[PDB]
Amino acid sequence: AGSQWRLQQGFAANPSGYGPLTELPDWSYADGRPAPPMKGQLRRKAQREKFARRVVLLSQEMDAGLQAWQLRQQEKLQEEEGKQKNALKSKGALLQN
Amino acid sequence: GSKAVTRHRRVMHFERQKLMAVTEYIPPKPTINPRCLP
Amino acid sequence: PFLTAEQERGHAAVRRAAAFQALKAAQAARFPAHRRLEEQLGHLLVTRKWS
Amino acid sequence: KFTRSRIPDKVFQPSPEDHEKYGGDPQYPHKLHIVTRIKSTKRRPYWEKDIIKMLGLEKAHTPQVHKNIPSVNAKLKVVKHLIRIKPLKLPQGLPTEEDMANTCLKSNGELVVRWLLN
Amino acid sequence: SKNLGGKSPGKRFGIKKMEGHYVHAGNILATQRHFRWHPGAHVGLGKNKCLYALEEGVVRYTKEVYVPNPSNSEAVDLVTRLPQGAVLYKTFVHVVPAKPEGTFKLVAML
RNA sequence: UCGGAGUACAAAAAACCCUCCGAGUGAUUUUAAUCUAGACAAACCAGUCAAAAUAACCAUAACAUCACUUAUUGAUCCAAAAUUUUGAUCAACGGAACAAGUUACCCUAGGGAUAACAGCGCAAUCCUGUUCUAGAGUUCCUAUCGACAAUAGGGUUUACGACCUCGAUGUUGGAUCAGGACACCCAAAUGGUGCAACCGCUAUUAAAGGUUCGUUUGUUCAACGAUUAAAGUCCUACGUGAUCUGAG
RNA sequence: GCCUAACGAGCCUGGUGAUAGCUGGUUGUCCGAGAAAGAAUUUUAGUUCAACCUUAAAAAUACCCCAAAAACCCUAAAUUCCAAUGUAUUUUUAAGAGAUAGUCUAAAAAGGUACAGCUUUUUAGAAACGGAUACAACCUUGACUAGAGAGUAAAAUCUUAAUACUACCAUAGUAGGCCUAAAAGCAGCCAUCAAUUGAGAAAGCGUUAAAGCUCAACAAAUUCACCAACAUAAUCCCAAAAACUAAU
RNA sequence: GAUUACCCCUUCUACCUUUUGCAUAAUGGUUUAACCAGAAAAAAUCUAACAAAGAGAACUUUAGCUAGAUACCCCGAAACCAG
Ligand SMILES: Nc1nc2c(ncn2[C@@H]2O[C@H](COP(=O)(O)O)[C@@H](O)[C@H]2O)c(=O)[nH]1
Ligand SMILES: [Mg+2]
Ligand SMILES: [Mg+2]
Ligand SMILES: [Mg+2]
Ligand SMILES: [Mg+2]
Ligand SMILES: [Mg+2]
Ligand SMILES: [Mg+2]
Ligand SMILES: [Mg+2]
Ligand SMILES: [Mg+2]
Ligand SMILES: [Mg+2]
Ligand SMILES: [Mg+2]
Ligand SMILES: [Mg+2]
Ligand SMILES: [Mg+2]
Ligand SMILES: [Mg+2]
Ligand SMILES: [Mg+2]
Ligand SMILES: [Mg+2]
Ligand SMILES: [Mg+2]
Ligand SMILES: [Mg+2]
Ligand SMILES: [Mg+2]
Ligand SMILES: [Mg+2]
Ligand SMILES: [Mg+2]
Ligand SMILES: [Mg+2]
Ligand SMILES: [Mg+2]
Ligand SMILES: [Mg+2]
Ligand SMILES: [Mg+2]
Ligand SMILES: [Mg+2]
Ligand SMILES: [Mg+2]
Ligand SMILES: [Mg+2]
Ligand SMILES: [Mg+2]
Ligand SMILES: [Mg+2]
Ligand SMILES: [Mg+2]
Ligand SMILES: [Mg+2]
Ligand SMILES: [Mg+2]
Ligand SMILES: [Mg+2]
Ligand SMILES: [Mg+2]
Ligand SMILES: [Mg+2]
Ligand SMILES: [Mg+2]
Ligand SMILES: [Mg+2]
Ligand SMILES: [Mg+2]
Ligand SMILES: [Mg+2]
Ligand SMILES: [Mg+2]
Ligand SMILES: [Mg+2]
Ligand SMILES: [Mg+2]
Ligand SMILES: [Mg+2]
Ligand SMILES: [Mg+2]
Ligand SMILES: [Mg+2]
Ligand SMILES: [Mg+2]
Ligand SMILES: [Mg+2]
Ligand SMILES: [Mg+2]
Ligand SMILES: [Mg+2]
Ligand SMILES: [Mg+2]
Ligand SMILES: [Mg+2]
Ligand SMILES: [Mg+2]
Ligand SMILES: [Mg+2]
Ligand SMILES: [Mg+2]
Ligand SMILES: [Mg+2]
Ligand SMILES: [Mg+2]
Ligand SMILES: [Mg+2]
Ligand SMILES: [Mg+2]
Ligand SMILES: [Mg+2]
Ligand SMILES: [Mg+2]
Ligand SMILES: [Mg+2]
Ligand SMILES: [Mg+2]
Ligand SMILES: [Mg+2]
Ligand SMILES: [Mg+2]
Ligand SMILES: [Mg+2]
Ligand SMILES: [Mg+2]
Ligand SMILES: [Mg+2]
Ligand SMILES: [Mg+2]
Ligand SMILES: [Mg+2]
Repeated sequence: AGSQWRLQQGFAANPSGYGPLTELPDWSYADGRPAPPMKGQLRRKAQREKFARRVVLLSQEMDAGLQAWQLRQQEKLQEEEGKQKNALKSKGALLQN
Repeated sequence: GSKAVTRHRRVMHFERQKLMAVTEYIPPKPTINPRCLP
Repeated sequence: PFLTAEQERGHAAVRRAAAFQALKAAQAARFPAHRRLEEQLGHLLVTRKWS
Repeated sequence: KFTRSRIPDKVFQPSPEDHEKYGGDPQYPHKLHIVTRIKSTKRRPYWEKDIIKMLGLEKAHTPQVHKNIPSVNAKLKVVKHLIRIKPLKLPQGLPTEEDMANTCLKSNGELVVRWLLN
Repeated sequence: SKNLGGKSPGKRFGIKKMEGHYVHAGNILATQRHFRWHPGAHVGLGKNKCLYALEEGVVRYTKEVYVPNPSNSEAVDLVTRLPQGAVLYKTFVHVVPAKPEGTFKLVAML
């Protein structure tokens, strides 16, 4: 047990998650050549990457969304003035006065 | 099955009991009793 | 929320349509598989011998 | 009849102390959710089962990330008793393409870009 | 026994198309036992009091002022007894027509 | 069988040997055509609306009306009619062309999907206590009682439910042997009395031991004779038929 | 009744492999998906249609769904309908059967006794190898294989058992006026004044009417003082135990 | 499950059938051997031939035709009729 403490300290609630306990390559050849990587770590890599990619994507989509909206506001405000520049000069009531 | 209103007080579903027990009134407790103050 | 209700309108409609095009496409591809000589002929390898 | 349920908007008007309490900034809302499915969909109505399925929350105690836009917040609001929602944090910022392999997600809800240098 | 024959199936009186839907000419918009919804623009009334679309288009519901036909004794009496400021309102169904009435094409150049 | 209202509070649908009203048609003349886009409704069968276009008529003239208008209805086949139709309390109302009793003389297949015995649930009925005192008790609420009501228990009775058993859980009363509860009939110890004494009437505590013999009834009850310190109330598959009885 | 040990109609052979919507039975291994009932019916022990579902096949949108929108007296939880958005589903085509005798829990109702482990509908849920001692239906839990690893979930003794209220003192108009055999503070009706520092034309007991006891009044003093308590069953009680060494 | 160790410890309410639900005190079986129960090609799908035609006659065809392969149990009444 003791997941609560482990969480306050910023580690994984389960010692099995993501610590140097799990991540590191638990064996190597006596000569010092590295061992073929571990299936678990491979999968964890792939899905951590998948996650990251997704974070990027959503962030970018939300940004591009907000920018698109701001642009549409600007276009509206530009059309309100595009009415006035393109307008005819009011004559009739003003000429007598 | 019993009607909504009954004579006999009608045992609650356990989860409702837990609700009742968590939401009981707690009276405020002064730091020092006003009697034992000057 | 980060965005307002109107700020998110269609904010990704491009991705959503794309996804559905992929879903469709994956199903459209379903057809009986190709049949090759290596199979029907390769069966004869059953009786291969030393002589 | 047991039915679906309205949730009055007053519930979602935050008190000024809550900002201090849960660690949110009064000024700027966070961008992303890390949602986790903490409870089980069994013994719950089919519609919550569906909402959980379409949030990608199928597997328990696995994190998933979602936009903080209202479209999403609606569904989350339906199932909020089945889940844990914590704001995504980026101390090192968003990952570039060189940093994709080294990314990891720490339990305080923060995404670290460079994991295990040398 | 004393009570008898209360048993008859529902009539499925209801409102078939709803605000904002598309419709084709001849679709039944609603069916009712008494007038609940009155037919508005481009909506025909059947002899069973059901409302159907006379035009292809989009359904819209609306509250509007009710001025009965003077050949109707009952309604004119009800209207006649009102305090001088009051106006009967009712609920109407319209179809805002979609396609243009027709087009002009070039048949032959002589 | 058909319809209206409630059940079924706001789209639809929605049950009961559920609560309530109805229909099995009149009256009338405006005698209410042909053909066809699109729909409603719907297991099927049946039901519903309906534009445009024709033809009838003012010479650009198509919703029969009223009675809550909703319901006033019936498939195939088959019969009668001859040109175009009509025909069923086929009301068991999706309709067998035409058929009733009775069986303890019964049979088979099944069913604990479903009764009679017993259990279980429940506690209307039944039984206990306390709570409340208007009243009875000459006076005096609570010596002894106690209406109108209140709170809680018990699980004997009659039901109610149909959960175990119908490839069998054999049923009333006796006999024999009794196990248990205490809500005590006797024996013991006490409180109160409208307890002087003898009797009594109440209440508390106590369940080791006791709780008769006969006339009539198949009887349990009940009545009666004689007695007893007393002749308890109950539970145990209304204890006990691989121990007996068989009157019922 | 009897007709060769079974006669409500013998036996034998053949019809005969009679026919059973009824019971029983139905034989290798491993894998993929996977079902609780709307409609008719001499039908409710069964069928045949729907809705689901399975195997292939074609497609395109499918759920989720913010405003806007859906009735006339009053009326809730909420439905209907739909963009966006989150997802990968849905619809048609072609083949198919099984199933259509249902339980409890929560919710809205009806019936019943505001009874049932009761019955009838509507919305939701469940049918663990973990927990609630035992347990179908409550609670935890997206059911793979091997480990002598790890983290978590639901979850294990429920509180209260509470009701002390004591000293002191009492004399005056006057049996106040009435009705009554008597009504002297005290069957009843009306006034309710007045001496003394102080004591009601009297709040309880008491008398035939009194007399007589107490209350409120002075003085004497002064801890605190509103309400609150409720018997029981039948073979043998039913884990053992325990008020502190630090527990989100 | 284990274990140095047979037990001792710990954890598990036989199996079929029938059912809303069976450890059930609901059904069946002492046990062993041998016997003892899914059968059909209209439409469909799959594979192949040849194809505006195909089939070794007779038929069918607005991609069809021809062929092959894929499918539907066992025991039991009381009766009824003839000799
Ligand atoms: N009324 C009527 N009887 C019919 C019909 N079809 C057959 N029938 C039968 O034909 C028979 C005529 O003989 P009936 O008994 O009338 O003299 C009856 O058994 C009757 O039931 C029909 O359509 N209508
Ligand atoms: Mg793994
Ligand atoms: Mg209920
Ligand atoms: Mg009705
Ligand atoms: Mg009905
Ligand atoms: Mg429809
Ligand atoms: Mg016309
Ligand atoms: Mg019938
Ligand atoms: Mg019928
Ligand atoms: Mg019908
Ligand atoms: Mg017939
Ligand atoms: Mg006889
Ligand atoms: Mg006889
Ligand atoms: Mg028999
Ligand atoms: Mg039964
Ligand atoms: Mg049944
Ligand atoms: Mg019997
Ligand atoms: Mg009886
Ligand atoms: Mg018995
Ligand atoms: Mg019984
Ligand atoms: Mg029994
Ligand atoms: Mg009781
Ligand atoms: Mg008296
Ligand atoms: Mg009993
Ligand atoms: Mg009862
Ligand atoms: Mg039942
Ligand atoms: Mg039986
Ligand atoms: Mg037996
Ligand atoms: Mg005894
Ligand atoms: Mg006693
Ligand atoms: Mg005695
Ligand atoms: Mg005794
Ligand atoms: Mg009995
Ligand atoms: Mg007996
Ligand atoms: Mg006997
Ligand atoms: Mg015997
Ligand atoms: Mg015996
Ligand atoms: Mg014989
Ligand atoms: Mg047979
Ligand atoms: Mg049948
Ligand atoms: Mg059987
Ligand atoms: Mg199931
Ligand atoms: Mg019939
Ligand atoms: Mg079917
Ligand atoms: Mg809306
Ligand atoms: Mg939509
Ligand atoms: Mg059936
Ligand atoms: Mg039930
Ligand atoms: Mg249900
Ligand atoms: Mg257990
Ligand atoms: Mg699971
Ligand atoms: Mg699951
Ligand atoms: Mg005094
Ligand atoms: Mg007692
Ligand atoms: Mg013990
Ligand atoms: Mg049963
Ligand atoms: Mg079944
Ligand atoms: Mg069991
Ligand atoms: Mg049993
Ligand atoms: Mg046994
Ligand atoms: Mg049983
Ligand atoms: Mg038996
Ligand atoms: Mg058995
Ligand atoms: Mg049986
Ligand atoms: Mg069997
Ligand atoms: Mg046997
Ligand atoms: Mg064929
Ligand atoms: Mg088959
Ligand atoms: Mg015959
Ligand atoms: Mg016959």
